[PDB]
Amino acid sequence: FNGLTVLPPLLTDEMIAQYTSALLAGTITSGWTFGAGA
Amino acid sequence: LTGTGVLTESNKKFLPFQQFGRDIADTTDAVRILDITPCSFGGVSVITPGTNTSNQVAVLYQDVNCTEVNVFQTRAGCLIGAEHVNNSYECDIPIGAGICASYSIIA
Amino acid sequence: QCVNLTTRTQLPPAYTNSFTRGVYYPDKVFRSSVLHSTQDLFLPFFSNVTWFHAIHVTKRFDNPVLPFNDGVYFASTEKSNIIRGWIFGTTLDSKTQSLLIVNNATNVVIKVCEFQFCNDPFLGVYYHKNNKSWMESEFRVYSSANNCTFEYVSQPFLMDLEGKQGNFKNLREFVFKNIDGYFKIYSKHTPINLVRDLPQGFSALEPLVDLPIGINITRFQTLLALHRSGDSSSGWTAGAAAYYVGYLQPRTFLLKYNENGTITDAVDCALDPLSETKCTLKSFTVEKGIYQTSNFRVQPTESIVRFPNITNLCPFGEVFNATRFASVYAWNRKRISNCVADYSVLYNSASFSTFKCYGVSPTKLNDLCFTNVYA
Amino acid sequence: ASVYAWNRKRISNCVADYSVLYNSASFSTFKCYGVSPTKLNDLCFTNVYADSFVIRGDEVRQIAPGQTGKIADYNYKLPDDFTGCVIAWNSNNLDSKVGGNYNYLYRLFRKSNLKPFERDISTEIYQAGSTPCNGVEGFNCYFPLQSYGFQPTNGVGYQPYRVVVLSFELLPATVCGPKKSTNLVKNKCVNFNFNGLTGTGVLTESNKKFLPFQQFGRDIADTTDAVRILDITPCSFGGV
Amino acid sequence: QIDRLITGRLQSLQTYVTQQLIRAAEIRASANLAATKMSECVLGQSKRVD
Amino acid sequence: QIDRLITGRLQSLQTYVTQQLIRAAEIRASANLAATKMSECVLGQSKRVD
Amino acid sequence: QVQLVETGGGLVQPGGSLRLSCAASGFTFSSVYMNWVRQAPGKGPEWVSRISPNSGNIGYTDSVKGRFTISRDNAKNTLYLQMNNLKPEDTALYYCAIGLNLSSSSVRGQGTQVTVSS
Amino acid sequence: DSTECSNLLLQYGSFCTQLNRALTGIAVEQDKNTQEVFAQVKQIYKTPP
Ligand SMILES: *[C@@H]1O[C@H](CO)[C@@H](O[C@@H]2O[C@H](CO)[C@@H](O)[C@H](O)[C@H]2NC(C)=O)[C@H](O)[C@H]1NC(C)=O
Ligand SMILES: *[C@@H]1O[C@H](CO)[C@@H](O[C@@H]2O[C@H](CO)[C@@H](O)[C@H](O)[C@H]2NC(C)=O)[C@H](O)[C@H]1NC(C)=O
Ligand SMILES: *[C@@H]1O[C@H](CO)[C@@H](O[C@@H]2O[C@H](CO)[C@@H](O)[C@H](O)[C@H]2NC(C)=O)[C@H](O)[C@H]1NC(C)=O
Ligand SMILES: *[C@@H]1O[C@H](CO)[C@@H](O[C@@H]2O[C@H](CO)[C@@H](O)[C@H](O)[C@H]2NC(C)=O)[C@H](O)[C@H]1NC(C)=O
Ligand SMILES: *[C@@H]1O[C@H](CO)[C@@H](O)[C@H](O)[C@H]1NC(C)=O
Ligand SMILES: *[C@@H]1O[C@H](CO)[C@@H](O)[C@H](O)[C@H]1NC(C)=O
Ligand SMILES: *[C@@H]1O[C@H](CO)[C@@H](O)[C@H](O)[C@H]1NC(C)=O
Ligand SMILES: *[C@@H]1O[C@H](CO)[C@@H](O)[C@H](O)[C@H]1NC(C)=O
Ligand SMILES: *[C@@H]1O[C@H](CO)[C@@H](O)[C@H](O)[C@H]1NC(C)=O
Ligand SMILES: *[C@@H]1O[C@H](CO)[C@@H](O)[C@H](O)[C@H]1NC(C)=O
Ligand SMILES: *[C@@H]1O[C@H](CO)[C@@H](O)[C@H](O)[C@H]1NC(C)=O
Ligand SMILES: *[C@@H]1O[C@H](CO)[C@@H](O)[C@H](O)[C@H]1NC(C)=O
Repeated sequence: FNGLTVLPPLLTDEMIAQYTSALLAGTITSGWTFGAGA
Repeated sequence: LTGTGVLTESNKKFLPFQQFGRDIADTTDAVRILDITPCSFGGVSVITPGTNTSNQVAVLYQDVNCTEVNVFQTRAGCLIGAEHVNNSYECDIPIGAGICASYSIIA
Repeated sequence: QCVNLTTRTQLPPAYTNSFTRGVYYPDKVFRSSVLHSTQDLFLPFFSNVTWFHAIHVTKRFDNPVLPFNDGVYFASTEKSNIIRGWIFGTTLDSKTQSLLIVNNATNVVIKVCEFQFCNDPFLGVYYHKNNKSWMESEFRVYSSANNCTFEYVSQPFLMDLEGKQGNFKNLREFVFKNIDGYFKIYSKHTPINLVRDLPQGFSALEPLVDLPIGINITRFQTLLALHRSGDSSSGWTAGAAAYYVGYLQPRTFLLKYNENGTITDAVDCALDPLSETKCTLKSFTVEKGIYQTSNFRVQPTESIVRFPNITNLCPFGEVFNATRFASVYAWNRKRISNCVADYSVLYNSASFSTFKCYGVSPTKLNDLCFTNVYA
Repeated sequence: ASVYAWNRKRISNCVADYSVLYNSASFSTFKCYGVSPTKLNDLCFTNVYADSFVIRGDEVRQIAPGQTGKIADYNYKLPDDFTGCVIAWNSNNLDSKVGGNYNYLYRLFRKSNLKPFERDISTEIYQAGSTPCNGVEGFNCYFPLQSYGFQPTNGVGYQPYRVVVLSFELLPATVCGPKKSTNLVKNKCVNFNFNGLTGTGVLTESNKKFLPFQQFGRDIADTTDAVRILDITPCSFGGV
Repeated sequence: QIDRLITGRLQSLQTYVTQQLIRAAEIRASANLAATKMSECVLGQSKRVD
Repeated sequence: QIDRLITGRLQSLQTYVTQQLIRAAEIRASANLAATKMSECVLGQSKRVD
Repeated sequence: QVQLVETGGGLVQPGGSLRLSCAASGFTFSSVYMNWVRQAPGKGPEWVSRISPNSGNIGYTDSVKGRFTISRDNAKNTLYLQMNNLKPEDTALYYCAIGLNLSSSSVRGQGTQVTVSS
Repeated sequence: DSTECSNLLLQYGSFCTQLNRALTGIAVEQDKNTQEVFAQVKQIYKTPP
């Protein structure tokens, strides 16, 4: 109220959770190969 | 006591001996009883595709629900001058809360 | 003697858009290759300026008296020198000082005096068919000049006075400001090949003169020349010419100075959000992105006061006009509350040698509220 | 002139020697704001504004920036950032006569405080009441001017004092005091005083074009770079 | 008086901004470490002890 | 008046030096990362992922 | 700079009504009225008479009823004080002040000494 | 919301622009931190049913 405001992060918690889910699924299905390419 | 703001009916309970009412920061919040709210304010940002490309721009009013003031609502405020589409591309110009804009200007 | 002009059909006023016009050098300090931000009275970009004609084809001899709020940008597209000067003042009735800047066929005259200007000031050029010759003949501007303060006359010269055939071939831009008791005139002259509507482009107005007159100007009028070759009020021709009047406002501009030290482009800083972001980034080109430019705020609408109901005037009579007061070591003390204190009368009593107010101003004390007053 | 009609004169295109005024010792007050009294001989200005009037001695204090008082508010108000100097000198022997010298008049009542250097010559009768008296002074409407009525035997506070306020504004130099000019020297770190603009550096012939209306050119940081054309350069300095 | 207040509040705001800059540098170091952990521990098997 | 000017200019210089130090720390972190990359990837083959 | 130039009053013998003129300049007169005031050596000023601009009522102290009158003219913008049965005790300074209800230590002119010479 | 104080501080210098720039830099840095940490993979993989 005194000029102090909080901006929202670009990546919502939903999208961060989606990123973590993608990483975890890739790790389970492929292990380390998905980080070196396909 | 001079000030500027919006006076509203208050649900707070002032005892007979109380005149002013202060919240945190020791700034007056109610006066004998009417609650005081600062007039709607916020930031104003301009989203532009670059004067090299075009002079068309969009205006983002931050932390403002512009039902008060191509209007589109977003968690970061509201964006005017950008067409909201249901597609999803890579983020070109980041606005906030997962909304991005690119170049007419689309959000 | 001046005679009111007739044979002039009345038409509604016209308006035109001024595109990037009314820019002048704010200060006489040389700057080169720099983008400078200056807050001063400028003509907003893409503004609306009143358009006045002088065409025979009605005869449309328009020269209305206009207000003078904070300055004026005066453009003129002409090919026969129809306009010749201006008058500035508050009444134009010899009651107070009035300024006149005329350019007759022989000299440039500047006067600051009390004139009883009539309702149709003007000049008149008579063309002789016997021999091709145009020379100013009629000077019908004022009726009297009693107390004259400032005088100036340039060295003699002789104009063309000839009405040329073709489109407008000269553009004269002026800016007049009444600031700090000075009358500042900025000017520029440009060539033109154009018919109407104020050619686009950009050009800065260099300072022309700064007349130290120190008067109160609120209104002005233009003085122009008619052509003759019927009655004095009916036997006259207008001659093609156009002029445009715009009003200045306090604005912040971003001016680009060339390496020659001349202004070549500008940003209004408030015309568009793009202009505002250019202004805040201090650049004439901005790359793609989101820039936090300004702050949205809602201004107050009304003003309300909620002082107490009490109407009992505070009893300062026994505190000031009382016959006897105690000694300094036994200074008398009195309590004032639950009353309405009118401090204006006390301040305006004029009988007080010293009224030294500490912590609060002597004035502005009539709208404050206190729990107590000790006298 | 009377205070309510304090008379203001313009001074330009001359040389003003303030040393004689400073050392005259005939002035009761020589209070200079923004300029040291013994510092104007090297300086100079665009013009000088001499506002002359007469007041009471006790009222000399009211003639000062940011000072609140009847005269300072409704007769002659100086700006808060006033630059100049106020001179006040007693004229009892030349202005006081037996029987009361009422020739001096001062306006007292006005609706609003005067703006800086704002002279008010309005003769309207002050309206102190809701009912207008249509110019016929009466109840709750009074004439806003009062007479000093100086007497030869009046006290110092009531003795007359003639006051001249010299105001200066710096926006080319016209009136410059008694300082002897010197021949220009180039390509050497020297102290220079161009029309009261003081500095130190090397002056060289310059190729930049000044328009006839320009005097000095300033680069970034508001430090003068060129002066009427001469280029100013900070002479060599560095670290050791 | 307003100048006194302005000096005080500018000092407070500058102190806040400086502390925030230092804290942001610390958080950036932590975020770089977290990115390294994601690259090595998650997207692969790390041979680095502990 | 010189006291006023010195206060202002010294405050400005202190501010500039403060952000200069913070930026220098950031650049030092980047330079340490660059030296680590040079050692572990130019002078050898790195098994660290990404 | 309003100047309350007042005509001088010479010595006049008893038996003839005396007229004393009083003029002013630098301000409008038809809107503001003037008051005649009598000051004497050895004692303070004494308010003598007043006249209104519109109503034109000549009001003066009871102790002076029937021997003093005023006549104002806006065309020439001045006042004339007429006094009959003038006596030596009328030795006085008859000055003018800008007319006000209070008429106390207000603006006033330098006046002229006028005495009836027996 | 005080014009007098606004004039006083703009006469005091240009510290507000510096502070705003610093805070904006911090904010963009936070966004970059999150992006670098989490957005290493450019493809969203789905665990099998
Ligand atoms: C032009 O017209 C105006 C009014 O339209 C005339 O103004 C009159 O001037 C005379 C003295 O010059 C005054 O007595 C009148 O009262 C004015 N009229 C009004 C309505 O105020 C003016 O005289 C005319 N000039 C001419 C015919 O040459
Ligand atoms: C510039 O100002 C003129 C002032 O007349 C504007 O014209 C008027 O605009 C209002 C509404 O904006 C209308 O109600 C009036 O009828 C207009 N006047 C006339 C004579 O038609 C004009 O719109 C403004 N803008 C421009 C670009 O000219
Ligand atoms: C243009 O105006 C100037 C100045 O008002 C006139 O010059 C004056 O002319 C009169 C009459 O010939 C002389 O008595 C003055 O001595 C002149 N003053 C100067 C030259 O400073 C000039 O005559 C006007 N021209 C016309 C055509 O009317
Ligand atoms: C300049 O003159 C104008 C008159 O046109 C003044 O404005 C008037 O001021 C008086 C106060 O003396 C008011 O009673 C009027 O109502 C005003 N009229 C208008 C149309 O504004 C103005 O105050 C003068 N300004 C200066 C600085 O002298
Ligand atoms: C915009 O960018 C392109 C890049 O290829 C360039 O060719 C073009 O000249 C630019 N336009 C302007 C107006 O600068
Ligand atoms: C904005 O206000 C409208 C009604 O005024 C409301 O329906 C809407 O939910 C508000 N927006 C948000 C984000 O809450
Ligand atoms: C497309 O987007 C609009 C909002 O811009 C929305 O109202 C509409 O429902 C969307 N279309 C769908 C969901 O099919
Ligand atoms: C010839 O021209 C002169 C001015 O140059 C003019 O005064 C004269 O009247 C003209 N000839 C005739 C016959 O009018
Ligand atoms: C103004 O004009 C009048 C009448 O012409 C004159 O008496 C007076 O002196 C003039 N004012 C001056 C010269 O200051
Ligand atoms: C002045 O500007 C012109 C462009 O109109 C340019 O050709 C010229 O070089 C400039 N002056 C100098 C000294 O370069
Ligand atoms: C103040 O006076 C008004 C008028 O009589 C009255 O309506 C109002 O109730 C009063 N305020 C109180 C009693 O607080
Ligand atoms: C004292 O009496 C005078 C004359 O009646 C009056 O003007 C003044 O206001 C009184 N004092 C106060 C404090 O009101």
